[PDB]
Amino acid sequence: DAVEERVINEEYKIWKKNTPFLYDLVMTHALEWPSLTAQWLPDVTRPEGKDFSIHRLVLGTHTSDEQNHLVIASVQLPNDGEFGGFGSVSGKIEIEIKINHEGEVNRARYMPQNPCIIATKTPSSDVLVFDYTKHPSKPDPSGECNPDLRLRGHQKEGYGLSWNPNLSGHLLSASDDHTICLWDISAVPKEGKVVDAKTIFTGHTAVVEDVSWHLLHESLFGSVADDQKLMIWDTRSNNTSKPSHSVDAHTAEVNCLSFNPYSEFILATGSADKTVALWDLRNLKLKLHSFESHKDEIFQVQWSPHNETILASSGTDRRLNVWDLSKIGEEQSPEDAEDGPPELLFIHGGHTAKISDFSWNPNEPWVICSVSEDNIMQVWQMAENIYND
Amino acid sequence: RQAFYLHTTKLTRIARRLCREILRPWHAARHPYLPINSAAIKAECTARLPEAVRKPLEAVLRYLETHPR
Repeated sequence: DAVEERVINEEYKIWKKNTPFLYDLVMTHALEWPSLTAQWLPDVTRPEGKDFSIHRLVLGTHTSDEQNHLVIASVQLPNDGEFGGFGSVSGKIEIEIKINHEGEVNRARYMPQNPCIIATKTPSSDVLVFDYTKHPSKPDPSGECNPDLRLRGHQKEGYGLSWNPNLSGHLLSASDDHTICLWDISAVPKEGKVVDAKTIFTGHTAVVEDVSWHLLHESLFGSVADDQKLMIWDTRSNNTSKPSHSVDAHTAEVNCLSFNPYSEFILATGSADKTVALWDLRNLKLKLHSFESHKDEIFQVQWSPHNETILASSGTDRRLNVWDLSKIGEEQSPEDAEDGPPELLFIHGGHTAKISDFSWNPNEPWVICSVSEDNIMQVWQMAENIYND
Repeated sequence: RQAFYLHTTKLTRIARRLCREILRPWHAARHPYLPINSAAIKAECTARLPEAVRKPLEAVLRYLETHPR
């Protein structure tokens, strides 16, 4: 409604004026179409003589009446007596590559063993794989399908899509029938362009939302679904109708999970129940912690690639929260208690609409890129006096 | 909505530390939509211009498993 829009606009203006005191870096950019996915690629190029480096993002498009694109964008990031710091963004964020894509890009993830290969998740149960070096960087226009109706004929598809970082070409996805597909694209034939699943895991009784490989154990993966369950699977097991472990993770749909990159035992899940949960694989009958502060459903949760005790969460609400595990238990004044628990390190208020995805920059600490339904992409870094204190 | 860039100045960075008691970063960090008292900060910074180790994950897990929910 118009009244809520005005409130949101007022709150954005306040945030924007506050930015120098809350952030060290904020870069914003309006995409032509909203992206439902965001992931930093690992490469950074450092052009000689310049006081910035170049970083790149995989994005996509959500449009229904126009030709969708898998997108690669470049971002210029600064190298390390007046207040503020505002400047122009012109030319700091540019689109390098557009690749025609049939459906909307629900999720896009690069293959860790060769980051030129991007897998994408469509609203159908197929997953597309693209090598962006094998396409032109600017496509010709596309011939759009104009169905006078589209009769939908499948339950939801969750966005779950994870490459195994220890087995090259092994790819998990959340299918549209409560199961999980596994493909192996290493040594696919030369002639064969289509590839069938090596395995189907059945177990969940509702829409599977997310899947993720374990980062160390090559045969372990986790999954979460609308059945309120977290499930740990082992590819070595002969029984693909039952997982190794099954947890009642939450009191509503579980939309996401993420393994902690400094500990083989720790992971986090995020739910429609408005909480993030902390789990230890050595004792999954006990939930270690619950991060409550979010006003709405959690859809994404991601651990800091640089700090073992840091994670961030996002979802339906326009805010993205950053949590510091090391502050769990700390004393607070009663006033600060009202603001939330001490483990809530930072609330990012820059977006004015639902946050679809976000990604921690793997190369510059504390840099995040977040994308929202309003078309906005923000690349930002909170003030060092908040994260060093 | 207008696009922008912010690379916070060295002076603002030191002002944030100097005027810790006015800014209250711990509080501000959880209140994006409250106006920060920048005037007060700028004043006290210009006036006072003539002058962190983290717990291991292991330790946080030890704390948690000894303070159950």
